[PDB]
Amino acid sequence: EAPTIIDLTCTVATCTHSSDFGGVLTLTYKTNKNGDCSVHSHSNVATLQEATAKVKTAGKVTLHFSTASASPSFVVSLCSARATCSASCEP
Repeated sequence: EAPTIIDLTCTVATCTHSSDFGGVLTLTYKTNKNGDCSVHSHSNVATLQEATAKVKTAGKVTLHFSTASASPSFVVSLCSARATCSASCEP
């Protein structure tokens, strides 16, 4: 069974709105165990690089994304948990 993800929160560390993955985000959470989680975002505004993350009990996952918006906000799932990622980017 998948890790149970609690207190999922997102922080966008750096954001450049470009054609490459100019975005880096950190998901913080609590979990019961190490395991694999799918990560998803269904957004007209950002695209995740990753499909899956190796969740650890240390409680942080780093993901990358691309956006054509200077003000992206997008919901990311980690296993069953969902959190909003939001940022003001730069060109």
